[PDB]
Amino acid sequence: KTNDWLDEKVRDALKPPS
Amino acid sequence: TENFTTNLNQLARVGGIDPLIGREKELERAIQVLCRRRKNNPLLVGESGVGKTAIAEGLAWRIVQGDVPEVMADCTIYSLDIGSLLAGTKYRGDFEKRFKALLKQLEQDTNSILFIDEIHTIIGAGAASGGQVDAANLIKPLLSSGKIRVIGSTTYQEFSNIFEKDRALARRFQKIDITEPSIEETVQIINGLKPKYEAHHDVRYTAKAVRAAVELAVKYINDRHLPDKAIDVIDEAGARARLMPVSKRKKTVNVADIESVVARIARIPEKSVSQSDRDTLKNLGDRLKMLVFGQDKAIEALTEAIKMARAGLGHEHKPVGSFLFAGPTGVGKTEVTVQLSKALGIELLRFDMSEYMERHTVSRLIGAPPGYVGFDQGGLLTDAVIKHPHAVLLLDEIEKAHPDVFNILLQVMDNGTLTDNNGRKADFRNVVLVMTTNAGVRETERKSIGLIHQDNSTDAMEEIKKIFTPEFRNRLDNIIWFDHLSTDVIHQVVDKFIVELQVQLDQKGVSLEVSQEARNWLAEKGYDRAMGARPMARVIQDNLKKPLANELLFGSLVDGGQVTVALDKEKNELTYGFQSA
Ligand SMILES: Nc1ncnc2c1ncn2[C@@H]1O[C@H](COP(=O)(O)OP(=O)(O)OP(O)(O)=S)[C@@H](O)[C@H]1O
Ligand SMILES: Nc1ncnc2c1ncn2[C@@H]1O[C@H](COP(=O)(O)OP(=O)(O)OP(O)(O)=S)[C@@H](O)[C@H]1O
Ligand SMILES: [Mg+2]
Ligand SMILES: [Mg+2]
Repeated sequence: KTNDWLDEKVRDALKPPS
Repeated sequence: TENFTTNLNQLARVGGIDPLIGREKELERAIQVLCRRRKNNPLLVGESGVGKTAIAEGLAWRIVQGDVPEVMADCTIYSLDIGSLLAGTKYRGDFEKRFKALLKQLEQDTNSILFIDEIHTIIGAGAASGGQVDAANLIKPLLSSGKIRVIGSTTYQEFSNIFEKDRALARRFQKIDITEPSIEETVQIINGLKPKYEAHHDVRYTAKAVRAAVELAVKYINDRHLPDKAIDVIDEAGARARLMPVSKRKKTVNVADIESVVARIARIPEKSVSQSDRDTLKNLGDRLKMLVFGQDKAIEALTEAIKMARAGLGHEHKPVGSFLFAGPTGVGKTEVTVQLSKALGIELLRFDMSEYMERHTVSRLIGAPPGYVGFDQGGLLTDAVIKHPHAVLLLDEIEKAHPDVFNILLQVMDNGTLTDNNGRKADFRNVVLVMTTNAGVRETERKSIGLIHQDNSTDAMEEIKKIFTPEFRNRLDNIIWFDHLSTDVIHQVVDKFIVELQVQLDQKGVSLEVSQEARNWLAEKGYDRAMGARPMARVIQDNLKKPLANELLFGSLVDGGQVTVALDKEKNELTYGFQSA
């Protein structure tokens, strides 16, 4: 009767003011 | 607006857009939906390769051509190029000026419509710090107002996962389902598109050839949808006919050419048999017999089944062969399967089944469910079959595998394809499935009580029946019970092993000559019906390899040796004579 046990950061772009 | 979007109406006038054939229900729905309010903007959600872009772009071509309602006759169509808008958005407010300016032109005209292909992309398109603006938000008020109507197209997966998330856009848009057309409808489309492809390649396609492409491609190519799949053969067929002869002797595309093109695209060996390949097929049984002695029934079953597939008398959606090999220990069950791959020059997909004893291990064959550590690696069986469509799948020791393993094979034998965690389907039509089993092998070596031993072959079959479900046996093409090696067969086995030893000695520059009397002596010492051919190898190791090893390492056989072997009749013992030479 055994049982088997199964087992954010992104770059951004900047826009300078026109 | 000149660079941000392209005028599809103008493009059709110059012939850019291809002719639109078929899909009369989609065009009718799109036109009627556009004129009415209450989700005036139509959507074209359909699977890939189903001509979604052809319906939106083909509408502009139809409008300029004619045979359209008066209200839509003057309605110009444009296509949004998202890349162009973001090409120069270096500074703040560039996107606002471009998007607002474009909307003003479309909205003020009141008869201009923007067709945004892959509309899922516009939901985002901006995340720069400070602006907090998106293309969908810029057009959201206009769509809610209803002054501007816009067509769109998206994949079914993207619509449910991306477009559906934005309830505002999904609520406004009116979904129009698009699905693969019928076989008859697809060939008609090719005929409509035949002038374009024929002009570029300077080729002509026969009526039978276009029909063959749809039937052959759908039969062998499954991943792609019917419209692009069938057209892919026509385009490649024209290129092959145009490029194959330098003299351009053959311009027309014959039906035979279409078959060859489909074969390469689907990587199926089925094609007209070549003279070189035909010869090898004829002698497959003879060559297999030379390497594997006895077991003629097994070789005949494999050779005949393979011959049928090339001839075309093969199962439509099943593997060429599903043979279960059960026999005594030491018989050549694995060897015939392994040698078959070498003789046919195909890869051997050998999958030991002892490792899959546990139930949870079966997922490894079809891939781990998404979201786990091992999902990325994928299934080992499906990936291997995809990489090698024509190959021998040797599932040795299938008895040891968990019952769940047999369930997966049941689908492969009848359906002909297995879906992995990713969802890709592997084609087993050209795979030769040979599963070796040692079920009921203890009975084979069991010595029955009584003066005369009894044949326990029947008892072994009963054990196989107990272990394998009746449905499993029904699916198998044939179950071959390998017979025990006879004395005559063992004599050939001894010679085969000596040949292997000779080859090894040749690397070291030594030549071995074994007399006929010596070979008979070796056979009698090691011939055991129950144990099989394996004891013969052990006898060769002790009697022949061990003396040679000492001489090879330290002795006359170190360099350029010679060897002679004879049987001492008086002493009934072999004599090993080594010459330094
Ligand atoms: N109903 C049709 N009438 C005429 N030509 C068609 C038709 N359906 C498809 N075709 C042709 O086959 C091509 C199929 O590819 P496209 O329609 O361009 O693909 P798509 O719809 O943009 O693809 P995805 O994968 O859905 S983004 C079309 O561009 C036409 O050349
Ligand atoms: N019928 C045969 N003809 C020639 N060589 C054979 C034959 N049977 C076995 N051999 C030899 O034995 C080896 C091959 O054994 P395999 O066929 O792999 O055994 P097997 O069928 O997997 O064994 P079990 O005990 O049934 S799991 C090679 O050295 C072959 O040369
Ligand atoms: Mg498209
Ligand atoms: Mg075996």
